[PDB]
Amino acid sequence: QYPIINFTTAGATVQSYTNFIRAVRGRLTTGADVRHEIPVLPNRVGLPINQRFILVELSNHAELSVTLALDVTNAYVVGYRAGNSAYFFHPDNQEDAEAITHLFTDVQNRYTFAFGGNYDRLEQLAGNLRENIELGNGPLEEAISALYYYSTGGTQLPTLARSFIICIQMISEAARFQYIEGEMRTRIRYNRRSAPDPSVITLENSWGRLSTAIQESNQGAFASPIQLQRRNGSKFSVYDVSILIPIIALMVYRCAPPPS
Repeated sequence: QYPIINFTTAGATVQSYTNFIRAVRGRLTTGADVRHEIPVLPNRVGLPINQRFILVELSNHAELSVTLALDVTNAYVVGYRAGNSAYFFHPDNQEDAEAITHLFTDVQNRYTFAFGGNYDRLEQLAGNLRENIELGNGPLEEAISALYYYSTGGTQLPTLARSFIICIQMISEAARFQYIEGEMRTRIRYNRRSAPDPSVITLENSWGRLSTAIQESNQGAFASPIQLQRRNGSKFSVYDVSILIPIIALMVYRCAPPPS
């Protein structure tokens, strides 16, 4: 059975959220693969199906619960269960399609969305870009309700798409980036909902590239600089793993580390 991590928005605090994200990271990877002080997610190649997923059960003040399924290789939300229905994003390949047949096997009604779960698609469906979708404990509380009521016709697709966008950033992106975890902690601390600024958005967009640049680096030095953005939207270059150590918490596996 896949590991389950519980979080509730009901009376959520900085500490309870911090505990949650730490637990997610702990279940996503062993931490045995660390490169320049940054842990790496397990290699997809040869990973047994019995170790492929973790479950995040989200509860809210409305006394509703949903369970998200996360792929350990990339922290992607691949689908969710609410009551006796489960929904999965359109799989990218045959391996992923087979993999999701091992999730929520006890549930009565299982569906595959005809759309994928990437931001590009979800933003199109939501009718809003990430830059205009508010994040925080309130948005998450509401997202849990929206996911819960989808199967019974209580949630329009743009609201569902928006709700996924909220969950993905507050769970998966926070797990990937200490910086994004910090941004969410701030929102929770002051109970103030706000859309993510360019520093958050550019990190999310660059996670794959940053992971590769770090893993392919010459002793930490990037061959090609990566452009990120500050909070005010101004651009700066990253040349080295060093400045990313306090920013990135998990990388996607790209290759084996070079000889030590």
